[PDB]
Amino acid sequence: SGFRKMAFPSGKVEGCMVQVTCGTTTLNGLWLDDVVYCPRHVICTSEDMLNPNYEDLLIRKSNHNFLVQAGNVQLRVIGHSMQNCVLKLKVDTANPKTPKYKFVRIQPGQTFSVLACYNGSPSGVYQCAMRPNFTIKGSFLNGSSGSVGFNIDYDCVSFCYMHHMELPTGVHAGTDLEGNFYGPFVDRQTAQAAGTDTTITVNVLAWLYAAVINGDRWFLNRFTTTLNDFNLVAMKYNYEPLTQDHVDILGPLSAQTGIAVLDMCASLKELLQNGMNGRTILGSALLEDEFTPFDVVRQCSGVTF
Amino acid sequence: SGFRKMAFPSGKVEGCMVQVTCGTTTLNGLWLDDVVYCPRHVICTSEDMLNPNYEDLLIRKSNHNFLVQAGNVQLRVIGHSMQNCVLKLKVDTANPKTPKYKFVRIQPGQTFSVLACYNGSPSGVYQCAMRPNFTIKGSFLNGSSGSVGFNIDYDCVSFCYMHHMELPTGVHAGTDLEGNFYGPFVDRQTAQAAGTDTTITVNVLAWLYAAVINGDRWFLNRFTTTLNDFNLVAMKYNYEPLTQDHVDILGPLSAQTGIAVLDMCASLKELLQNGMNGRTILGSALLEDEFTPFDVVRQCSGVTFQ
Repeated sequence: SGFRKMAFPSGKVEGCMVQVTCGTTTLNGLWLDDVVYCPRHVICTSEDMLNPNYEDLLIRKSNHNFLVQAGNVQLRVIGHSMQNCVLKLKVDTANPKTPKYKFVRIQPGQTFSVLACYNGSPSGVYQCAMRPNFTIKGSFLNGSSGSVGFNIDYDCVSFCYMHHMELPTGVHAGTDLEGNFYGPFVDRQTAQAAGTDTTITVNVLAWLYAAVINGDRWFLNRFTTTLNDFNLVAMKYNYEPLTQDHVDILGPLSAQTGIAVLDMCASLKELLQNGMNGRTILGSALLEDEFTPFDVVRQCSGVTF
Repeated sequence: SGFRKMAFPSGKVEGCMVQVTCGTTTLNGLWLDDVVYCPRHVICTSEDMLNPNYEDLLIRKSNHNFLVQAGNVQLRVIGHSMQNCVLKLKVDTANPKTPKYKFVRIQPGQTFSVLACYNGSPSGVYQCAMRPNFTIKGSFLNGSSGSVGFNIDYDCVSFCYMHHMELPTGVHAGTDLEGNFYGPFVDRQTAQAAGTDTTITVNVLAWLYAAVINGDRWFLNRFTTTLNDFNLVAMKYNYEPLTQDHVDILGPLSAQTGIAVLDMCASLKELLQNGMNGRTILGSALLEDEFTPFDVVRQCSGVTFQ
């Protein structure tokens, strides 16, 4: 019993984190076999970040310009190649602790654990979500760019994110490990801003299902909605559309509790209209939206890796 | 910027986790060097549990009665002793991933990371506080006993909690890694019940400070209070007494932000009396009490000018 914001076991990712210096600029890198990925903005300095020519700055740079450290040990860079917004430094040594991995691009509303690093040194792990506006509300200080977010999908670490920059609102943008940014953001100091954030409806419903599983029934009601009308109400509370796809990934939880998804949408309809009125669900006074359906299943079945 | 419930990385602990089976009971062990620590209730059938005598049950066991597994690989048990409520199984191999480590008993209010495991494999990691009534509000299912809490100081893992059992209220009870229970709890099947739970007052303040550090100020005020007039209002809202030991650890956060502890205590007093009034602090509608001052410094602190 109980329900917590649970992070993935960060073990198999801690072995992959390294330091990458270039000038006086230090950030973090991900070491997988004989390649070290990091933000291409390690090459820039403070002037260049105002308006960078990455293709002309990587020219005036050679292998010896990149210092790469793995604990006490040093690593020898035997090539480079900037793909999109991420650097891939070929190095002479394969990481012994390289796990079975893949590179994924996640859709908004999908969650992942973030391993916050400084100086190639993991400091903490937390569970995050890709906001609808393609940011994440992370916890990052100066020098954490290159820290990575990930899932464990069965036996295989799925790298989904690499931190680049902090936007002015306090939120955070980055790339997949192919270097292609999430959202409209770009690696340069300009007047970028995040959109307005909205709530990830399908995750809220997942969490209401968790609450039912763990014994909370008060928010349930005989009322009934259609998919269309729910979205009309929800939309005025900054809730993301619930699609027919969404209604399917909720079908497992629908059948474990015998509550149709549309009946749960009616429960959520009334919580939006009437509020919560100083009541808690699963130790919470707000509607949590950072647990996916699969996150619920995992915590409630005791899924291991 | 930002502020999350941040767990310590769990790798150093992942490499220690093993599966311990005895009879029909399977649970988790901790493989440090050539010893496996696990809860001693693994040797009980549920008929003994009703009123067991543990040194009597342990002297009936053979080494071969313990199935210990690390991955596919069975470990050979060569000895078995008790220390309070934990079994030390001597195995024949030393754990090659054994981190630098140490066993520490924590106090109520302090926090730690928990690696929830089943069958010696980890399910995930989360931060917890030792509640003042010596329970924890974990997420633990059947098979989770043997899971451990831990803090990490540099390279060094300070194991502080081992999970044993779930109480009727759905909170969790366990021991330090020397076998002594946190709280008045016993590993036999009796009526047991958690004492009254209260809010860790020092921790809330640490979190109001973390809020001010992240640019929330809406809940501050010019009002100031005596420590005693606070506790008078606080106690009636189910809060722990605040005391100089607490004030003197907030000191750095009170200094980094410029807000005298006694002023932060007048902010909280007003939050208690008037409620939050449809507002949020660090994305929360409740006052959070599972962040210690140290978890705040850990997470959102930098260079200070002298």
